[PDB]
Amino acid sequence: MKDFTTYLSTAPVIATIWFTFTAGLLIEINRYFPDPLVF
Amino acid sequence: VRPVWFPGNPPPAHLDGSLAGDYGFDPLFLGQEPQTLKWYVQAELVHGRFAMLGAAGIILTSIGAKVGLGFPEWYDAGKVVVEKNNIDFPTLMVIQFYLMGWAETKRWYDFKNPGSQADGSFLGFTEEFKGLENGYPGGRFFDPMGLSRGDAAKYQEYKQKEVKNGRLAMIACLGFAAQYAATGKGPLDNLADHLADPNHVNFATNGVSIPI
Amino acid sequence: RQSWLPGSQIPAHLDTPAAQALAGNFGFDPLGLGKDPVALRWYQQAELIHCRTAMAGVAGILIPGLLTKAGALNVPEWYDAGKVAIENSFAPWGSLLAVQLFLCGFVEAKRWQDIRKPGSQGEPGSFLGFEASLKGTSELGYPGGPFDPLGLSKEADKWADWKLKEVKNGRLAMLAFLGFVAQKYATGAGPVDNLAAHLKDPWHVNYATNGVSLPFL
Amino acid sequence: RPLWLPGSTPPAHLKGDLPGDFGFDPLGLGANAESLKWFKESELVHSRWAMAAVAGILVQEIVRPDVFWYNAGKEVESPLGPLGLLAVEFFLMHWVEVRRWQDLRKPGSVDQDPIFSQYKLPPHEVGYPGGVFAPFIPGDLAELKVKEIKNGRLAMLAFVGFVMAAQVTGKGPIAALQEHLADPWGTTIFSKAAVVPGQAVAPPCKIPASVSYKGIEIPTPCFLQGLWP
Amino acid sequence: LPSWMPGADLPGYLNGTLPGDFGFDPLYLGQDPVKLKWYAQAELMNARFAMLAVAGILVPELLSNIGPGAGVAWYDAGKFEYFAPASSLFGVQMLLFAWVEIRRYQDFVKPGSANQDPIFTNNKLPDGNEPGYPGGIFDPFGWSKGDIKSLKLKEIKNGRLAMLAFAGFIGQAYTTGTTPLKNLSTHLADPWSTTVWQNDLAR
Amino acid sequence: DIAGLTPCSESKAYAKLEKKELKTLEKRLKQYEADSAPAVALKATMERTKARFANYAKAGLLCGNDGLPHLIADPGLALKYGHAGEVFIPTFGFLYVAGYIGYVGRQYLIAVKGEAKPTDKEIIIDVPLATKLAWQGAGWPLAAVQELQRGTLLEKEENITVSPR
Ligand code: CLA
Ligand code: CLA
Ligand SMILES: CC1=C[C@H](O)CC(C)(C)[C@H]1/C=C/C(C)=C/C=C/C(C)=C/C=C/C=C(C)/C=C/C=C(C)/C=C/C1=C(C)C[C@H](O)CC1(C)C
Ligand SMILES: CC1=C[C@H](O)CC(C)(C)[C@H]1/C=C/C(C)=C/C=C/C(C)=C/C=C/C=C(C)/C=C/C=C(C)/C=C/C1=C(C)C[C@H](O)CC1(C)C
Repeated sequence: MKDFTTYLSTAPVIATIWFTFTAGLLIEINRYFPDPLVF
Repeated sequence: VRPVWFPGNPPPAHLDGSLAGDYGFDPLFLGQEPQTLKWYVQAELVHGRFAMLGAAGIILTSIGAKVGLGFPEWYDAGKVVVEKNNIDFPTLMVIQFYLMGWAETKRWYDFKNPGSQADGSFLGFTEEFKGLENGYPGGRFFDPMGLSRGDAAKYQEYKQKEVKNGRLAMIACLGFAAQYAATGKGPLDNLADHLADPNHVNFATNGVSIPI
Repeated sequence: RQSWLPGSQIPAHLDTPAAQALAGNFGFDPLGLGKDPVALRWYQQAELIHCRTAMAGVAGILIPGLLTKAGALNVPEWYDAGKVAIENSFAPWGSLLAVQLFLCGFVEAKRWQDIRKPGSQGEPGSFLGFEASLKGTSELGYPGGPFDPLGLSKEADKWADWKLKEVKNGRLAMLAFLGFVAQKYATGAGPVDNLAAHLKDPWHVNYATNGVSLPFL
Repeated sequence: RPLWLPGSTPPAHLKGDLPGDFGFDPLGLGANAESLKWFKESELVHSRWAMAAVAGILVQEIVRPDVFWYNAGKEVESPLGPLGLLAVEFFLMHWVEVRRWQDLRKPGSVDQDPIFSQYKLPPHEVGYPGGVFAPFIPGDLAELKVKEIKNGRLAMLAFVGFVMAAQVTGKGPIAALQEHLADPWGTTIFSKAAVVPGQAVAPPCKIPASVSYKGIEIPTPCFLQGLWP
Repeated sequence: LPSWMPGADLPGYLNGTLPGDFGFDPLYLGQDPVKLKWYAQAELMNARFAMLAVAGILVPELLSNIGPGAGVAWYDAGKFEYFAPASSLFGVQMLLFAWVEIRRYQDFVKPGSANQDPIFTNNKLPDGNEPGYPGGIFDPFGWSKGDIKSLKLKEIKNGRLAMLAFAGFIGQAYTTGTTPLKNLSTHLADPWSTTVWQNDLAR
Repeated sequence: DIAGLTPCSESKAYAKLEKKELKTLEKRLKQYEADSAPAVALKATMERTKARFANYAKAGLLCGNDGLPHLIADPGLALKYGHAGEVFIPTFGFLYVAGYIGYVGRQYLIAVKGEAKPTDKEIIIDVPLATKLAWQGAGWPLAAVQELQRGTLLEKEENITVSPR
């Protein structure tokens, strides 16, 4: 389990999780606030 | 020696038997680290205690709903309380966040620093917010009748009873949720239907649980 | 000692004699801004100045706003007082702002050079007769002389108490002014009116019901 | 040393020291000593209020019939106002209760009269004051305490029996005993209700609804009314 | 030691040197002795002005119901003529009390330094200074002969009672809308239907 | 207004473009049922189109001859005519979050160079230390100007240089 957490701490897995979080956050913001251009 | 969840297999090395409810049940090895196992012990106790309190609420309100007292069913209870009283929903939710976040955060930072909430910084209280063990906070407030400091072997027996009743109430609440999602009825109405026709009214006749 | 969270670890830069002897130390730097001691000196000064001008501002909000609900002092709302006063006034607001920029910039630069060097504004010759009474009082941000006329800072057995009362009332007045701005944008009424509404119906008139502060619910 | 079950063993924290000690503690609620002092005091106070309550209900039904003790608070009348009576009871009971509680939490610290400094109450034990509270004693305290706790436990059971019999039958204790003597086979709790896995039947509540007093409209529910047999 | 609550543990800094020392401080406000000196002097001053206030509210109303320029209630004293507007009287009050108040404060700062008459420099208060307890011309009838341990205690008891009484008069007046001796006359006419709970619920 | 541009709520090609997009959506709508999911999705599309055109007309945008919103990138002209929300507030918001990312990366690099395996902490990310620096990175402009004023933001000339210089 320690080795599995080290594997999850490796670089492409963290890039995948972090870009999934960032893309989902932007997707959620563009859903609930549709089409923002200003402010 | 001790009874394992799966007879024949030895228990894992990180589950020894010192814990209450220690049956060696960790096939995914989620608690190999001792700090993660400590945190999961306390999460198990909190989920279990909320499930026991919730399941007792479900059962008592459903008894009072089948016997003609006018109690709602639990999937309509929150709506009818908010609408029949003078209660706005988001203010009661925010007050819940305040009180539960205060108490919960005291629990969090007593997990982090183990004797630190008994400093006197909360109003004047000392050693009444000191914990006894991991997830066992018995002082004068949380153990007022005082069963954890007399007859220690009987207190170990109560720890075993608490963990077993908590696991039973967690699967019972998962019960009530699944039973409602399948049948669309009150759970003690479902119990009345099973007592009416045991051989014919069940999950193999709901038409949802086995779709064949 | 006392802390903003019991059980949290106090940052190591707020646990030194120079930090523990300051005022209002409760170990609250989670963003780690005061790890640099020069930065902590500058931020001590910025906190003292924001405290004092926030107390003066919030007193100018509350005391006319409390007394305007009683008989005397027909005073407009604090978000209308600039317009009502400049209608009452004699000068345009641009000229009044220019005068206050010069008059504040002089005093501000005095304080600025005192922050840079503590024994600075007492040059013999640099002022007519100000120069003797414009040094510090061995603690920066706490001047003496014409500032503090009544001599309340002379007794040492009261001094940490006066410091800590000042830093608590200042932080609380800063919260009050951020509240004044927030309530003004959310509700549209004055803060005494907001207090009267929360006293008239607490369980229905609050920030969970204004339709602005949390719009997901 | 008689026991609640003859032949069993008492729990290890029960020896026979306190009066009324018959080794009955299945949940183990007295293994702490500091808890057991509080629960001894609470047992004595519950027992004394329940004995006075059963005496009040019995003498009330004997002396003044057609007044139902569950509704004496409703159908009583006085020029004494309800809030005035409640205020007198509030201040005087807050006084007496705080004196007794101070004697509990600090043992023997409120013995002396505050107004008349001559009169001091003698040293005693907690729960058993003595002095002017006990002017006349028949016999010895080593048996009278046992008699007091036995009569008090029996009267606590009697008071909860009065409450349940009043909510299920609607009559007083003497009238309900006359009912059970007029039909012993036909008027029991077994004879009024039963739960079978087919269907369940509970007795109708004989206490109607929210009681209309002088504008307060007191809600009057029955105790655990969905769980009766 | 007569406690406010017998049997309780009293704060250790309270020792009977103050008049009316009954060990009552649950909020521990008197830990610092400097704050305790200030609070003792402030207790004396609030108590003595409250005793004068309760006398000045009782006696005109106690004489208005029996057999005298005005029988006006105590909280309507501002709407009466008094040969002058109230602002000028405010100014006179603030000048004379600026003098007297700062003179008392200089005694409290330096004890034994505000005793002699500034204009007629032969007149003088004696050397029994005791800040808060002046003496001399302030005791013209020759009292204080008693120890004063007793008289000081009677002074602080009547003062605490009149402080509670004035907090009374403000509260009772703001609730009932009326005058306190008429409130006492209603509580004597029917105490059982006229309580605080009766009027509060009659709202 | 600015640069000969009419406001969009005054512009006519803006209204023509709104009407044209509604016309295309209703020509696609008119070949289905009422309670059908394509009709529901197209009515949600038309609702979002009307809401978008109303919000852009409400925000005070400037339209051209084509009916399209034009942005003004000049701090003084934007702050004078009420257009700071389109370039000026977005550029300070971007600089806050971009310096956030850069300062958290720089603090992670400095934290992992002080060990016996900096490349190992670069390949396998120290997640508690990275989350600690990611939460502490909110005071990055204050911390950056303090590290500037101490002379610790910058390395001296112990850098790698070529033969030429
Ligand atoms: C009114 C509350 C009350 C309290 C505080 C006590 C307290 C005590 N009892 Mg007593 N007891 C009572 C009522 C009470 N009793 C009644 C009514 C009876 C007759 C049935 C008895 C019969 C009895 C016997 C035979 C003995 C005791 C003993 C004791 C002592 C030690 C046991 C213990 O530690 O548990 C502490 C008890 C409590 C904390 C009260 C329980 C509270 C739970 C949560 C409620 C559960 C009650 C349940 C709803 C049933 C209600 C009645 C039912 C018929 C409807 C302790 C001082 C022993 C003793 O005297 O040794 C020194 C002993 O031998 N009791
Ligand atoms: C990137 C380069 C750049 C360019 C080409 C412009 C261009 C312009 N600026 Mg802008 N400006 C800029 C960046 C720039 N700006 C920056 C970074 C700031 C913040 C410091 C400003 C703050 C600003 C203000 C407050 C104002 C302008 C104005 C203008 C317009 C007229 C002034 C001029 O011709 O000076 C050429 C530009 C430069 C040499 C670049 C430096 C800009 C300096 C710092 C400010 C210049 C303001 C100027 C003195 C005001 C003239 C008043 C005008 C009525 C005559 C012109 C379109 C004015 C306007 O609104 O006109 C309608 C105006 O009032 N600018
Ligand atoms: C151990 C292990 C190990 C290995 O390694 C792996 C694995 C296997 C994965 C694991 C397992 C796991 C599991 C089984 C889990 C489960 C859980 C649960 C079910 C919970 C619940 C839990 C549950 C819970 C809390 C619950 C609670 C509840 C509540 C509160 C309720 C409430 C309510 C009420 C009263 C009534 C109203 O009207 C409504 C409501 C509001 C609704
Ligand atoms: C500490 C720390 C640390 C860590 O590390 C991190 C963190 C957390 C981030 C931090 C925190 C922070 C914070 C919270 C801050 C806040 C502040 C404030 C609130 C200020 C205000 C502040 C405020 C202020 C000054 C104010 C002032 C005011 C004034 C003058 C006023 C004026 C006025 C008046 C009279 C009236 C008229 O009619 C108008 C006007 C003109 C309007």
